[PDB]
Amino acid sequence: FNHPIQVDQLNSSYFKLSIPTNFSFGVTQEYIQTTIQKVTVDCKQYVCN
Amino acid sequence: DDCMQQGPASARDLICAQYVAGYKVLPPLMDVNMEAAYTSSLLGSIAGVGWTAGLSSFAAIPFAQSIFYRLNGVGITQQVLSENQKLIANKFNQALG
Amino acid sequence: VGWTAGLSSFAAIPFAQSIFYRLNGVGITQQVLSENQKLIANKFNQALG
Amino acid sequence: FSVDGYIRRAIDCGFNDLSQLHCSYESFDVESGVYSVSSFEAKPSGSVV
Amino acid sequence: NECVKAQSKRSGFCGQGTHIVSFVVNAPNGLYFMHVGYYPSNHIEVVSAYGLCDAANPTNCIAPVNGYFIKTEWSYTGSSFYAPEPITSLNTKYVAPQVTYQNISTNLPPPLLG
Amino acid sequence: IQRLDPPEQDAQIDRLINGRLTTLNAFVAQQLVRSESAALSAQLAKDKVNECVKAQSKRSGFCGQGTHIVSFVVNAPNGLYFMHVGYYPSNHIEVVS
Amino acid sequence: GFQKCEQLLREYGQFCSKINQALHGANLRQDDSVRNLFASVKSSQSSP
Ligand SMILES: *[C@@H]1O[C@H](CO)[C@@H](O[C@@H]2O[C@H](CO)[C@@H](O[C@@H]3O[C@H](CO)[C@@H](O)[C@H](O[C@H]4O[C@H](CO)[C@@H](O)[C@H](O)[C@@H]4O)[C@@H]3O)[C@H](O)[C@H]2NC(C)=O)[C@H](O)[C@H]1NC(C)=O
Ligand SMILES: *[C@@H]1O[C@H](CO)[C@@H](O)[C@H](O)[C@H]1NC(C)=O
Ligand SMILES: *[C@@H]1O[C@H](CO)[C@@H](O)[C@H](O)[C@H]1NC(C)=O
Repeated sequence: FNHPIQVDQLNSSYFKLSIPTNFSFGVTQEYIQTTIQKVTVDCKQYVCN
Repeated sequence: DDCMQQGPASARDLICAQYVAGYKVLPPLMDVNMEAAYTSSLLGSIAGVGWTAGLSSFAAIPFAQSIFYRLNGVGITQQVLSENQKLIANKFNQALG
Repeated sequence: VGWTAGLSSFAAIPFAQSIFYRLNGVGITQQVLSENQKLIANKFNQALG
Repeated sequence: FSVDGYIRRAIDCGFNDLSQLHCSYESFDVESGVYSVSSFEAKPSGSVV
Repeated sequence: NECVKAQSKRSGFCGQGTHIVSFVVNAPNGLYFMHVGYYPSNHIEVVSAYGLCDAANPTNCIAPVNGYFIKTEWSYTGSSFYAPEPITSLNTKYVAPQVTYQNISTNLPPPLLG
Repeated sequence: IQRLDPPEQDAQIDRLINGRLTTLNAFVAQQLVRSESAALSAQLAKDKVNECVKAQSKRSGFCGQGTHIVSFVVNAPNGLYFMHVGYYPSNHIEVVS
Repeated sequence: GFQKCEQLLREYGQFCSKINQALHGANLRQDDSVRNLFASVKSSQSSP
């Protein structure tokens, strides 16, 4: 199990902020199907040849 | 082994039927402790994740403090939330209780 | 298209200019974006490259 | 078949592709569209033994 | 409509991280999305305030806008990137006073200098 | 096999085969349907964690009923169990605005 | 386990191969579904 960064709470009127000091860009790739191949069948031929 | 040593728990035992009928139930991708680890760490993130702009920073603020911001953001004024903090906590506790 | 209120108008602004507004809108201040414009473009280019 | 049972109109289902379409829907009235019908069969022009 | 024609604020809907821009090209049986996200790194822990009040004028209080008030006395940082800058009227809003706001009596930021 | 010879034996076995092949096809078809259904549903859970648990939602009726304040998630036997805490108004009065 | 039945079962083509492959694919889909879901519930940062 990959543990998240642990950030403790303060027993005060303040809070602990975990804030980035660096960054990168990344690309999440996603494929969304929209169609399927359209097929028809010559049923009579398929069955009885 | 359990289905050989003890046998079927009852009539129509679909677990012992596995080794008779010829089918097998497979275990899940994650065990119980790992699944619990995910929802546990999720719980600990609620107060400090839902708070401000961006998904990149974390504000480790008290749960109670988060709730009062959640309530203020839906139309309950701060004067009301301040006066009724114990009433709000009690009503919340009743809802979960 | 992604820039302001309404879906009816179109602001033909540079792509780069749009990105800096997209970044400002998620919590990166304008002083940072101004200082790091070339760094940002480079990191973006690495992500797509 | 008319109400009085006589046959006044008919389709020869094997005459052409449009006739095949009407027969597959059992109707003289079919919708507009592009429909697959039976393939044009190749026939033997001889035999080998 | 959500990721390509707009910047999304929905976590995890487009890509991972914070969504910036998406592109679409055709794929063999559909569409291929390329979601460019902002991914933070090297997080540090700092001490922050919920807001700041003028100690001499307790009803005059400010809160950060899309960022945080951090110690360094107080400065502002954008929420997604640590880069302390002066607290100004452009990065704050006036708010009702709260028991969790700090009482500032010395080097007050401009919004509190009544 | 014990009772019949091949010309009749085949016919009787063939009845059992066709029956069992039908059963297995039906089983597989339902597992594929149930699997697809669950997969879609897993996406929905993903959206609710991101929308209701990690954030306060402004979408009426998406999380729970009433005005969403906070949600919690625990594991359930075949999925996730969401507990959406909402704000429910009562004793409305009419005022002039 | 009856050899006589298996002989007749072969006349139905690769029936069992299709059953096994279909269920295998469905079972992989379930693992991908879980892996994907939990990857998203997972927090980057959290308090103890
Ligand atoms: C920055 O300055 C502010 C302003 O002085 C300061 O916040 C105030 O703190 C006092 C406590 O020191 C709050 O006063 C009371 O605190 C007790 C805590 O137990 C409450 O129970 C009291 O509530 C009752 O009395 C109220 C009327 O006075 C009723 O309205 C209420 O229903 C209860 O009967 C009361 O809250 C004071 O309210 C806050 N001020 C505000 C605006 O909230 C703050 O602490 C200073 N910052 C720091 C870091 O010290
Ligand atoms: C410290 O935590 C305890 C609870 O463990 C609480 O009663 C006490 O008031 C806290 N101290 C401060 C300064 O908040
Ligand atoms: C940011 O991280 C990259 C690696 O991803 C590193 O090369 C770069 O030097 C880092 N910048 C800072 C300021 O740490």
